[PDB]
Amino acid sequence: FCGKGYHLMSFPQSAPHGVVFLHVTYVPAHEKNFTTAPAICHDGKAHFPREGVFVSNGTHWFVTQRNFYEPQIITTDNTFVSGNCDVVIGIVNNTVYDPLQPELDS
Amino acid sequence: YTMSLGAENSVAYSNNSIAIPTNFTISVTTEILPVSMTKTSVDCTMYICG
Amino acid sequence: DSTECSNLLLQYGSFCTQLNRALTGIAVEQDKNTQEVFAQVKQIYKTPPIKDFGGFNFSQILPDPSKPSKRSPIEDLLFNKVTNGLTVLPPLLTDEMIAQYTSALLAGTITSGWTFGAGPALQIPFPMQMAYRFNGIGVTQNVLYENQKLIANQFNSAIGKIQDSLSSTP
Ligand SMILES: *[C@@H]1O[C@H](CO)[C@@H](O[C@@H]2O[C@H](CO)[C@@H](O)[C@H](O)[C@H]2NC(C)=O)[C@H](O)[C@H]1NC(C)=O
Ligand SMILES: *[C@@H]1O[C@H](CO)[C@@H](O[C@@H]2O[C@H](CO)[C@@H](O)[C@H](O)[C@H]2NC(C)=O)[C@H](O)[C@H]1NC(C)=O
Ligand SMILES: *[C@@H]1O[C@H](CO)[C@@H](O[C@@H]2O[C@H](CO)[C@@H](O)[C@H](O)[C@H]2NC(C)=O)[C@H](O)[C@H]1NC(C)=O
Ligand SMILES: *[C@@H]1O[C@H](CO)[C@@H](O[C@@H]2O[C@H](CO)[C@@H](O)[C@H](O)[C@H]2NC(C)=O)[C@H](O)[C@H]1NC(C)=O
Ligand SMILES: *[C@@H]1O[C@H](CO)[C@@H](O[C@@H]2O[C@H](CO)[C@@H](O)[C@H](O)[C@H]2NC(C)=O)[C@H](O)[C@H]1NC(C)=O
Ligand SMILES: *[C@@H]1O[C@H](CO)[C@@H](O)[C@H](O)[C@H]1NC(C)=O
Repeated sequence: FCGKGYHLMSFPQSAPHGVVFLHVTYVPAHEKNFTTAPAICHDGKAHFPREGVFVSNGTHWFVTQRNFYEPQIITTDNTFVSGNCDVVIGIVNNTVYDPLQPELDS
Repeated sequence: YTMSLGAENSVAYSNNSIAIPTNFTISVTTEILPVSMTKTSVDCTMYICG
Repeated sequence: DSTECSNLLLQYGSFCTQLNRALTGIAVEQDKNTQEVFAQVKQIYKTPPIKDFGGFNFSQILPDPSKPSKRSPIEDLLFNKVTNGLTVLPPLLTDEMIAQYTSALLAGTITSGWTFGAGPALQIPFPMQMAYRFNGIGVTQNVLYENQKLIANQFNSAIGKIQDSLSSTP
């Protein structure tokens, strides 16, 4: 409706008997392949991203935002637990880091 | 000639692969929309008869 | 072919030119309408040969290779259910190319989500695309993943009911 791509903002310009809209939009570029999974199986529990998506570059698993590649360590802060690993089709095994775990150790 | 609809692209779909963008382009596009016309009035008596 | 009639018709001026120009404007407007509706993508996408979409069935909406018209069964049913100086100009886009455009749109929305409409086509598995759509309406991803088989069965049943309802209602 407001240009091709994900619309960011627009500018109006007067024209003789008309209006010209300058639509400023965001276009994704330089896409890269990753191996993806719906959920992470850890300790008999299924982990799902709160807002992102699980990606893998071949050896390591990360969670990133959907519209930009920004890999982060899969933790409990950005994932939520629902059910076990027996129901979700295509769940893979990976560790889930706990930020609280080094705190009580020391 | 018989016109081509578009360039042919085959999407590399599989059940466990995703494509994630690593960069972006800020694209500005133009959209021109007419708003009004010239306001014309015709004197019917003067046009037909003077 | 009466020359006297045309000689008398020349007294009325350029009425025929105005009628031809109005009909020409309508005729190009129809092609513009079809161009705006169907030609919204400049890349012709195709589905993969293996139809592994996590249990989701699109055979009723994807093009049938067995048919020479390369139409879907639903589109074939739709085409079957629709039945002196006069000329009919052919449309600029034939039915085969409009079917090809719809096939490209279907392949894009199945294999790439909504990403192809905003830029380059970014591939994503269909049970992940469905989860993204579930998150768009405010339902968590786990609900989609746990009940993926039931949702796929409901979707296939609904598509079959759509085909039956179109075939059974005049
Ligand atoms: C996937 O990405 C991770 C994160 O960058 C890579 O892990 C690092 O790899 C470099 C180079 O091999 C090492 O120097 C680092 O020590 C690694 N970090 C950790 C925490 O192990 C990983 O190698 C990448 N895998 C592939 C296949 O590209
Ligand atoms: C992911 O982890 C689970 C749990 O550790 C694995 O399930 C076990 O698989 C072994 C190998 O056949 C069985 O002997 C165990 O009985 C299984 N345990 C349970 C609780 O089911 C699973 O195989 C792992 N998957 C991968 C791909 O590594
Ligand atoms: C992701 O991987 C797929 C397949 O591994 C790539 O698709 C191939 O791309 C090359 C070059 O563009 C083509 O010659 C092949 O025909 C493609 N294969 C298929 C099955 O379509 C794809 O290019 C990769 N993504 C990126 C961004 O490079
Ligand atoms: C993302 O894209 C931008 C441009 O689209 C890249 O910026 C270019 O970077 C190269 C080398 O760093 C320069 O020679 C160009 O002049 C830059 N162009 C502009 C317009 O600034 C940027 O490097 C890309 N980033 C990544 C991570 O790929
Ligand atoms: C998708 O739906 C189609 C249509 O119902 C299925 O095709 C049927 O398959 C059965 C079993 O082979 C046949 O007895 C029917 O005659 C087929 N119907 C038609 C219209 O072809 C198809 O099996 C479903 N699944 C897949 C993976 O395509
Ligand atoms: C994905 O496909 C491969 C081969 O096509 C298959 O081995 C695997 O089980 C599939 N995974 C899921 C979750 O469907």
